[PDB]
Amino acid sequence: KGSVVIVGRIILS
Amino acid sequence: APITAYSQQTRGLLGCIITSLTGRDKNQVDGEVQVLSTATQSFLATCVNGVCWTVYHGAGSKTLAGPKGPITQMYTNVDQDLVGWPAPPGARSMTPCTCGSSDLYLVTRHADVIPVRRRGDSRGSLLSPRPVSYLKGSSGGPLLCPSGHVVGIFRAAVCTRGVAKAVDFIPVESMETTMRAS
Ligand SMILES: C=C[C@@H]1C[C@]1(NC(=O)[C@@H]1C[C@@H](Oc2cc(-c3csc(NC(=O)C(C)C)n3)nc3c(Br)c(OC)ccc23)CN1C(=O)[C@@H](NC(=O)OC1CCCC1)C(C)(C)C)C(=O)O
Ligand code: NA
Repeated sequence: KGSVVIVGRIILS
Repeated sequence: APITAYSQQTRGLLGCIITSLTGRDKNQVDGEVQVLSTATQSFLATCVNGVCWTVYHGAGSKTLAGPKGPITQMYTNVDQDLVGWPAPPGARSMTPCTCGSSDLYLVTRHADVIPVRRRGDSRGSLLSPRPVSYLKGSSGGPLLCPSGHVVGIFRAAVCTRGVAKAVDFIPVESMETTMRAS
């Protein structure tokens, strides 16, 4: 029942 | 290399455990790639045309914690190891590469950019080999052409004795097929 969680992000350039 | 990246963490151990249970994430979303976690594993999602795509061996059938509660997968293809959720609002949606370049760039969870040589539809050679441990946790990460468009997402590492010399990826073409079939 557990959700996947966003723990961070990556910014591109 | 042309393309560069950096990361920002948004949550820690406790907040992740809680958010996993409640399925509600109120954090503002940003970036082209989301760093994801479950109870056992970490992986990446690349957002392409309003959908954030990742691997089944990472997400299984799970929802993604969202601002309005859990988000149900929009696309689920166990045999291609591909799933996609509707992309949360602030997520920066990338554009599919259609010209197909020879030189590719793999973005890892560490926000390193690794040069790759395309070897076929879904395979790419590392120009210099890296430890497997270095790539672990980066499934779902984008392979980009120099222009910054997405050609595929990282699925599996080709390796021997803990050293990876190439990567297997899901081509954006596969994402087309799944969407159409649904
Ligand atoms: C080292 C990092 C690499 C990127 C990484 N990936 C991974 O860890 C992936 C996940 C798993 O590989 C696959 C799983 C599933 C899969 C589908 S469903 C499922 N699981 C379930 O249904 C469970 C509920 C049981 N697994 N489908 C695949 C498919 Br389709 C492929 O098609 C060409 C290729 C590999 C697949 C093993 N692996 C590998 O990278 C492994 N490599 C490997 O399998 O070699 C690849 C095969 C194609 C080219 C060479 C290894 C490094 C652990 C030895 C990661 O970080 O997770
Ligand atoms: Na970087």
